[PDB]
Amino acid sequence: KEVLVLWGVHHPSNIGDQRAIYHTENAYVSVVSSHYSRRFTPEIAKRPKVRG
Amino acid sequence: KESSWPNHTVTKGVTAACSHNGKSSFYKNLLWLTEKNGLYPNLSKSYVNNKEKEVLVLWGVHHPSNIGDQRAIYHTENAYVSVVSSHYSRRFTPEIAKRPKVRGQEGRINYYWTLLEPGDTIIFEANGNLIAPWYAFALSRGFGSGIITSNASMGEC
Ligand SMILES: *[C@@H]1O[C@H](CO)[C@@H](O)[C@H](O)[C@H]1NC(C)=O
Ligand SMILES: *[C@@H]1O[C@H](CO)[C@@H](O)[C@H](O)[C@H]1NC(C)=O
Ligand SMILES: *[C@@H]1O[C@H](CO)[C@@H](O)[C@H](O)[C@H]1NC(C)=O
Repeated sequence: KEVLVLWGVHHPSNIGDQRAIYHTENAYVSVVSSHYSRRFTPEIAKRPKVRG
Repeated sequence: KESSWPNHTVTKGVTAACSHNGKSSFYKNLLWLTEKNGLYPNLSKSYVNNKEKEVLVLWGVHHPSNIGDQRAIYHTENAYVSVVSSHYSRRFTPEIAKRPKVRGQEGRINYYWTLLEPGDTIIFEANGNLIAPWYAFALSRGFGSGIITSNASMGEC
């Protein structure tokens, strides 16, 4: 049968959090299949709070 | 214009492609910022909507034709522009390439817009290449209106 797959990518607010949680500055996420291909890079910025 | 950018010059962003009355000029709802005293420091600007209406905001990003102009105007090589709000987020990077002239110009400017809901805030951050907003619009909605295409004259009817 067809299978539905879901995932996510995290974008932190400051570089200190990025370094504290992932110990890297230039991270990437790659997801590929037979007819699907994509690459993601996080973006660090200060944003208005939504749910805090 | 005269109180928002203490650092950066606001009086030199004119071009011959937008000339008016034989002199170089620019758009009247947008502002072209440039280096002051040989520096282009980072900027940060926020606006909170308190007009109880939707606000239409417009900005732009500049793409020069060679690295010499980029270095001479912004004193940087890897610039970025970030625009965020409660439900909007985007990042822009300039691209340097040689292009056919259109109105005598080999560079480009890309134009972007968004709608801001009442009580919301919008933040701009930039390393360079930013054409900042100057004027915005608070919109009122209605019924029975549209845009038509015609060459008929106006009458007293
Ligand atoms: C402009 O430069 C001054 C340095 O005297 C600095 O204090 C100020 O914060 C700068 N402007 C902005 C909007 O940060
Ligand atoms: C301007 O932005 C850069 C990029 O993060 C930063 O390293 C620099 O410290 C900023 N300027 C000042 C005066 O802090
Ligand atoms: C207006 O446009 C129509 C078709 O677009 C044309 O037939 C007509 O001649 C035009 N009128 C004038 C006054 O130019």
